[PDB]
Amino acid sequence: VSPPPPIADEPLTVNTGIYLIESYSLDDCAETFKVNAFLSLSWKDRRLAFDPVRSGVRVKTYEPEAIWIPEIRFVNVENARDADVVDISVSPDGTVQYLERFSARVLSPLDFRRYPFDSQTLHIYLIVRSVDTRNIVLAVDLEKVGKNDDVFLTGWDIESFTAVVKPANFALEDRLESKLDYQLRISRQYFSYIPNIILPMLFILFISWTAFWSTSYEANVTLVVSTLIAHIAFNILVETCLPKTPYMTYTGAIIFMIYLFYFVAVIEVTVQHYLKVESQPARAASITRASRIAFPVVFLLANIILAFLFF
Amino acid sequence: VSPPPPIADEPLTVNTGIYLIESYSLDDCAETFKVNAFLSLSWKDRRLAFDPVRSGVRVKTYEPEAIWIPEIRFVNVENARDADVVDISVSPDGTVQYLERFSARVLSPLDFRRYPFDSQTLHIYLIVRSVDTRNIVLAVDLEKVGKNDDVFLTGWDIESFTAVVKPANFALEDRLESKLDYQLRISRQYFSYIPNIILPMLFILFISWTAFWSTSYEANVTLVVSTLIAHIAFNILVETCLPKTPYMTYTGAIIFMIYLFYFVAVIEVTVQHYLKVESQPARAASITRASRIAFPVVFLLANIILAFLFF
Amino acid sequence: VSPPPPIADEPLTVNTGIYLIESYSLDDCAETFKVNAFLSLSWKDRRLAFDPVRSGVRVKTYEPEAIWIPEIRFVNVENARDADVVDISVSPDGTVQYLERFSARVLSPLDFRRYPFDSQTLHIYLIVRSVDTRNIVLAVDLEKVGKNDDVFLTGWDIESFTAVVKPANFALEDRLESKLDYQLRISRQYFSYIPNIILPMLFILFISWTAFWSTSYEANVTLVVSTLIAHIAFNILVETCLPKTPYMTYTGAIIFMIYLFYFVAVIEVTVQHYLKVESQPARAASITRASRIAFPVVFLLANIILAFLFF
Amino acid sequence: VSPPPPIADEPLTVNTGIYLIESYSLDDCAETFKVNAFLSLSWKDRRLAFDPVRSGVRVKTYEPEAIWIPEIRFVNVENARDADVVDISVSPDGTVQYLERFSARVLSPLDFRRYPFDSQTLHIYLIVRSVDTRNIVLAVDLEKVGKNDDVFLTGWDIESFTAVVKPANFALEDRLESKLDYQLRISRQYFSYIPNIILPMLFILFISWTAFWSTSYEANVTLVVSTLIAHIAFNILVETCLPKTPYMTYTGAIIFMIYLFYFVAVIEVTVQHYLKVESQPARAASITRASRIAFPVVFLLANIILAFLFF
Amino acid sequence: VSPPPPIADEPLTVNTGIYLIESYSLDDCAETFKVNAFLSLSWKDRRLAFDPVRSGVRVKTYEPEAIWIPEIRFVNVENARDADVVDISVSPDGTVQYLERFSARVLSPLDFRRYPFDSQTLHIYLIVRSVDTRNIVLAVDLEKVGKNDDVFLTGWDIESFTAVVKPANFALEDRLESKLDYQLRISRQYFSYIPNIILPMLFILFISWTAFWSTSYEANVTLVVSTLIAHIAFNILVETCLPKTPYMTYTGAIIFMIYLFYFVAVIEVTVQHYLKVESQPARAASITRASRIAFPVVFLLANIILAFLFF
Repeated sequence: VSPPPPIADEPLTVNTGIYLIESYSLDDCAETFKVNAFLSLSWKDRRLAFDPVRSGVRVKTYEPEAIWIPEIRFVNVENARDADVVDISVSPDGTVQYLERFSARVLSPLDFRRYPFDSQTLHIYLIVRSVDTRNIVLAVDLEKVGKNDDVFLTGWDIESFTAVVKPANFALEDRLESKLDYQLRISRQYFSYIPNIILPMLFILFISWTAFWSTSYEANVTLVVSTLIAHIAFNILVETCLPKTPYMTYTGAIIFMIYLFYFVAVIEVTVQHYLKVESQPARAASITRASRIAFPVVFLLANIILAFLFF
Repeated sequence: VSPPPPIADEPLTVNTGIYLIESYSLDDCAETFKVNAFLSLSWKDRRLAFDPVRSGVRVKTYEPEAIWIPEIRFVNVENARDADVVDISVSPDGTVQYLERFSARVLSPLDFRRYPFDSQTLHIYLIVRSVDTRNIVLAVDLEKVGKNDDVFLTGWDIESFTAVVKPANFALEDRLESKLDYQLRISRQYFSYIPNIILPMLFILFISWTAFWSTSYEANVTLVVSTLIAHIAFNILVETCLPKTPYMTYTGAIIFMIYLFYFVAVIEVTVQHYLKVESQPARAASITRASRIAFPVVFLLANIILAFLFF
Repeated sequence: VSPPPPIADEPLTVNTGIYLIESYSLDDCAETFKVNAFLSLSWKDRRLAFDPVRSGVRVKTYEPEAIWIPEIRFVNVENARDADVVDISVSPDGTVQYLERFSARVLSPLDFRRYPFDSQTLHIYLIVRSVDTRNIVLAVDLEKVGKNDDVFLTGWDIESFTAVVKPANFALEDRLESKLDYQLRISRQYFSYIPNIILPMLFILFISWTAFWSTSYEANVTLVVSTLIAHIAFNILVETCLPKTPYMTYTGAIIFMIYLFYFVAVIEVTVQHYLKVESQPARAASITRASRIAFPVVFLLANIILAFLFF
Repeated sequence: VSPPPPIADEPLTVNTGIYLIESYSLDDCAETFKVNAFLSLSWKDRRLAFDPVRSGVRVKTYEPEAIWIPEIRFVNVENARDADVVDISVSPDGTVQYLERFSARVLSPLDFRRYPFDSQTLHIYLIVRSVDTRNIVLAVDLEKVGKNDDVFLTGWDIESFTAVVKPANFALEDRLESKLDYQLRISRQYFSYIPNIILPMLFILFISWTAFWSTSYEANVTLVVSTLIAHIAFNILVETCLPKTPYMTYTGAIIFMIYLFYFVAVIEVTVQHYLKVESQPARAASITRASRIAFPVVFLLANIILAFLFF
Repeated sequence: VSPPPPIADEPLTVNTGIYLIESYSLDDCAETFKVNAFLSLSWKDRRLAFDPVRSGVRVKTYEPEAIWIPEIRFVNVENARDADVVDISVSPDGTVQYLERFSARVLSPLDFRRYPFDSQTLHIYLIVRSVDTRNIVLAVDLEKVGKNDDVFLTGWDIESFTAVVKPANFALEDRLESKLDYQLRISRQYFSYIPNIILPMLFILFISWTAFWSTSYEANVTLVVSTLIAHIAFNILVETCLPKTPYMTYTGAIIFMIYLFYFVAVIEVTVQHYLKVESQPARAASITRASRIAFPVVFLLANIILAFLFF
């Protein structure tokens, strides 16, 4: 049939809950994550209320086709979720207790500015469009909101699974819509980042700095240029592990700065050679001697500045 | 039943509207984008007209099987859309208000000539094939054409979501077809393009220009050729965030020009060495001294010419 | 029900037509292409004959389950097509006019020997298996064979969409099968192939040829070997663009020849050094001087020979 | 109908059994694997009991819709399994022998710390949610738990397929849930890892150690830096064989250590040159002479330490 | 209804036949191959027998739901086949002639030890589980086993499509199962392997051998190490068209040997330099002179040993 009628003039309250069973396929590029969970729904339908000591027990079961069920959808899913109704139970008062198991690919924007020290809030937005007969409003039953303890996303610490109790009620295409924000909080657990990305990248840069204890222009050109190639090769090696964002990231700023340093090291190597060749070895020597301290110090300072700007 | 009959001899007007809920998976290579939206349909079916007084209730709800619904399809979709009828509402005059939520992978050609300063117009073409009994014509209800504020496509600014009100009515396979052009305007927001692509690429090129302050042929060969390798290695690194195109792009033209510059720098390095070896060091020195200014100037000029040609 | 009965002993003619709505996902590696088109079918089933006067209607509309429809399949599809019956129209003589919109991934062999100056004929084979009751034969209604003007395949010029009118009638597993060849002719458009693949590849090779104006064995080893690395790096860069083939392609023959040239250039560099070292500088000088003309000339000649062999 | 009623107040026991037909698509990155297996279910339903003599038959076959079947689901699947009921058989007492063939993509966490000498325990968790009328409990029929001998996962030795007989009975969303742990034990068989990964990687490192029999700073810089590039290039080559891991792996630790060794070799090469240049050739020579033994010994020592820490 | 009853105590014989329409998507990594074929089935069901005279025909057509059909499955498929019943024909004696068109992704292990001179036998295992009423046994109708002449797998010669007539009858989960082995024989046709992989790889190795006509340690270090980089770069280039295998392949053995040769060439270059430096130029010269013949000879010999050892 159609929606339940109101006692007075009130909207229908659909008590919702989401219990996370599985979390997988967090795609950093697509900004999507796959979820496998329970969706619990509860609402009052008077037309279904019954007498207990006349019925032979206290709670009866229905098929989805037999009764009216609210049309709940998710806002930020790519395709409609794959759902399987687990159970429908009517208490004597007429309260319906719906339960389904669903899997869905959820689109939630990600902010990689602080990579690999970034935290994310993954959203699952529940929605219900009000009907002509009556208005439908979503609510949160906190007893029904949780997550399985072994829920995992490799590379992340799963912080919390909560819901913003107060729904976002608004008008859309001339009709009322009640929205619910379910939040999955995750923070990045990237340990190997140091021995995998930073450390070998810094060793290559440090090798270039040995050109400050050499006067051989040929040896210096080989040091600075070949390390620059090794650095680029190393990025090609590590690119897989990085964000690929249209905005500047923290790790990306360090990498950019390392490119600047190779350029400055070339200028020095070039300058030192020109001065030597132009019979000014005292200046060439003082510049090289300064560079030995200037390069690490300016590097360390600029990194402190960067860290400060990002955090 | 079959389509509603005409009052006179007029075609049936189906008032359409698309409201963008989500936009995702813009594939630059496939020239496709995924969309999750509402499709609203409106027409008049006199056969469904009712007396609100005798019926008591002012709007009646129907199941898709119960009434006639026009067969609306999308022209530029890979497979048929995944749709879910949200609501069907009938008013006393026989006005039908249809609403469905659909997801679809839309094929729309992209023009990368101005990358990364390119703008795109994504198309969603609505179509209806006329029946034997009467002709069907599409129309645009602008109240029903919009987009959710949260609608995002990482790397792009979502400009507008509009529809070309005037349908494209034409004959096909001996029947009338009424087409509607819905347009999603996007412009690229690639800030990080400068520190990610251009700047490190220019530093490598600038390093090869240091061969103009050196007389060592061995050091110069290492500078020019090793930077050329570094440049190629760098492009392999950035390959991913450059579009694969059968036509010349703006970024592609800069990159091609940088390859030409490495070739010219080799010629110079070669020429300077030959002259020195052929006991003409005055010419060798004047060419190298000129190159120091010629190379940056000719580069800067050619880039101005390129920018002008593309914009 | 079962198939329509013959007036005499004649086969049933199914008039077919394919109208290309869209063409996408041409996979050069898989030798597959995706298509979205109309399939029109027309046959006479007298059992459906009606009196327009008695029925009140001039044309009767049926559901696919209501009437007999020939089992048309495609030979060269990955999985069965995704079809959506648009319309079934019966005229009083019993002529059925069927129309469906379908999407399918078609397997059609590709010949890359002339890449990037290759043209392809993409096939879509329609088939019908005859029944015991009567033989079924396919036919082409040319009024119903076409393609939308907007039909595109990035990197190709869509030449024509035609059908070989004469069906291929043959026996298979003790029954008659009537086959139809629909052909989509495409020719490659790769304007950017010259500035993207050939030109930078030729510049690298030309850099190696500068070793013919040098006597420094160390500088020459660096020129030849570093260019060889740059060439390999460049090919890894263009890998994607080139097709992966178990046969020799035109572009592939050029690339192979460029590898041979690097080897010959090494031999020269090696020979010139040995002669100089073995106190024969007059020969070393004459070989190097010859190489300056020999290398470009032999290269240009071998390319003319290759072009001739392939075209 | 609804669930079978209890004789007393006992829960319903569903005897389960999974027989592995095929194992494929072990995705090291996704931490998923695909499975094709039989799912056997057994329970007693008194309502189905029959006298074989009066009925004439020893066994009765039913359609899934005809009888009550428990709702068994898998916990750690991406989407619901693709199942096909093979057979349903009832014995005179009301015992039901259910059998289905299913395929499913299973999510099971993987531990790469000991790669390539790692072993994995793959989990397939069976679950049943209890109903209002009676509690449902899962059990293991070991006669029905097995695997086809042909079962393979390229690169692994399939050790065992077993089930933890004792179910995990617990409460969830106000109802009892009975869980079963099916375990597939696999151990990696990567022999080709030595000639494919380690040996060529060690040869490159050993080439860098030849700088200890050279006094040419230019030759030494080329040896150390060019091998460092070759090492990075080699890792890019083998990157596909190694997994993306947020934790340090054994192979990962060796690779990190090899990066440290290239850095130390640079320091030595740099130190030896500075001492020579600073007119201390006796120290330079003694350091280089020590390095010849120090480098292999410290390397061999640190690898023994690493192996010990990981095993 | 249920299965046909036996005349005497015999099992039911299901005559099978597979006719290959299309072969595509041979995935060397997944060890899977996609196939599009006809599956013909034939068995006797007396319940369906008729006198052609009284019943009004010779043969009659049934719907799959109307009659009993044996449950034939494939053992080595990832998911259940996509099948479409083409025809069901019952002859006067009750001989059922079933025909369906199916597509399936078939898992068949591959042996890359002889790559690219390998041959493969692709298996399609047909199976039937016996019922309580009677045992079911599979048989091969050779008239119904074939393949379309157009059947292709790019890079392979399709040798034969046959079936091992004698089924594999065995017990599983307390019931009889009858298995059939259908074999697709393919042999690799990788012509372009020589100019694409071997030849450029050998040229790089040969370039390293020029260090045997040089006394310049700096030039030699550049030759050996830069070619080693070029070799690795070339392997990254050919990575794609080489088997990723947990076992040693023929090509893999050649490639490993090439890595060993670069290491030995380094030792020589190192030895020759040390002897020269340690005032023993006569030995240095004799070693270098020997290596000129030793290297090609030992290489050519080891390749003959390998070839032999593998074929």
